Amino acid sequence: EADCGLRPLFEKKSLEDKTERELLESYIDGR
Amino acid sequence: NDKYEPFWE
Amino acid sequence: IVEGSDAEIGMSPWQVMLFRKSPQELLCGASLISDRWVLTAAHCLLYPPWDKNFTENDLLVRIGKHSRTRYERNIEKISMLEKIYIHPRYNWRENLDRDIALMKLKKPVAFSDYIHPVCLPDRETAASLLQAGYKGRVTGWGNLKETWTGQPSVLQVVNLPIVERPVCKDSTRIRITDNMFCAGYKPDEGKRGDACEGDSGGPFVMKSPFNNRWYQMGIVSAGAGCDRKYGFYTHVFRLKKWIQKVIDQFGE
Ligand SMILES: *[C@@H]1O[C@H](CO)[C@@H](O)[C@H](O)[C@H]1NC(C)=O
Repeated sequence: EADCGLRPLFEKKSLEDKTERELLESYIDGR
Repeated sequence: NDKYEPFWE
Repeated sequence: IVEGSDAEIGMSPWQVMLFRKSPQELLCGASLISDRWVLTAAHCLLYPPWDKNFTENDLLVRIGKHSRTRYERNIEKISMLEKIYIHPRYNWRENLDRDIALMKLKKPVAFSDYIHPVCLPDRETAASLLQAGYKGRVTGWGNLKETWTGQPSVLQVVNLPIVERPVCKDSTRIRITDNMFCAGYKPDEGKRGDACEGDSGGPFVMKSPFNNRWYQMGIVSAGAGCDRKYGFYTHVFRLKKWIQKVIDQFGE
């Protein structure tokens, strides 16, 4: 809790994983 | 089989 | 997981491995929601039809793992179980309705680059994200191909879209309740990718564009997995009040 959902080697380093964008594109539609 | 490496402490 | 891929290091820091003490083997997946509480599927623990009724002493939880079989020393963390809490209305006779359970660890676990709690959704987040077509993520050490009647070397990840309730309803003979939802691509799409039985109890996460955080929207209840149809997930937000009741009454 409080700090939940923020990955140390990713969100906290301002780095993205190889597929999280697939997710975001599904909420918007990536074209 | 299918062994898992021993562990713990 | 079927049609997924090797998860990056620390890509799913909340991923937990339900480990059967003896015989030593992967029981199910699970998730870390706080330093002392692990969330999983109830059917992984309780299922009388096959007289499955694991007690705290029959299991261990391994946190921060990647490799499925290696003892990742100074990385993973093994914890014992203080108590198990199966939802009181878990329907195993009918359709795994309320297929959920809570496990309180004996001692709190310290977070690391590999160990970190996932968030539980609130009302808005559930409203914003739980829409047909939007995609969530699934991870686990479950099988890779159709059970010929196979196992992965490292944690597997795969993204799947939520299916419209009706479409899902018409896809099975099972009475899908409002405490579950479905995910998976259409059988024609040929674009497979799913969770198998070994992945049950694992998390279905979604990244919120509002705060950049990962939320667990569901628990793998019955993936259309390594089967020859859509996967079924427990609706975490619908069961949120129970979760908090348990954690509030029990736990320090
Ligand atoms: C599981 O076994 C425990 C420990 O023996 C017992 O108290 C409980 O009745 C069993 N669970 C169910 C509801 O089958």
